[PDB]
Amino acid sequence: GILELAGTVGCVGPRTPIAYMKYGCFCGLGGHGQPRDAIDWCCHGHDCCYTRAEEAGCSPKTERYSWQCVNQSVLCGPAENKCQELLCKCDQEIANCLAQTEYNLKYLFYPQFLCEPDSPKC
Ligand SMILES: NC(=O)c1cc2ccc(OC(F)(F)F)cc2n1-c1cccc(CCC(=O)O)c1
Ligand SMILES: [Ca+2]
Repeated sequence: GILELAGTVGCVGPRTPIAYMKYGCFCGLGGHGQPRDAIDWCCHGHDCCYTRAEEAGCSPKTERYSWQCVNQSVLCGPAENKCQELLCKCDQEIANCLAQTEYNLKYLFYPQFLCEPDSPKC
């Protein structure tokens, strides 16, 4: 869920998970357009992962799961079902992705009107 998303992102990376609440075209609720930068690509990937999770019959925004932060790395589990596994994998992946990026302050609170209606495929 959102709680774990914030936690996992905070665990791995160097910045507040708040830094991704409204960034570029994809970091934040929904998203469309051409990704602005590396961070935005990570969020596009993550949106795709959550879509796949929803298609698999999971609730990515709400479902709780267990995980651990060890040496600024996410370890997933124990998992009670496939949805918990899938969601942790999505969040672990975005956390890892974002940790390897440089932050571009200019894309924080980027205007949605600059984001094109069409997006790269998942
Ligand atoms: N892939 C993303 O957009 C995304 C990346 C990210 C990173 C940290 C984060 O931490 C926070 F919650 F503290 F900001 C939140 C993050 N989001 C996010 C924000 C709102 C909704 C959704 C659901 C997915 C969606 O509808 O697009 C994801
Ligand atoms: Ca998004």
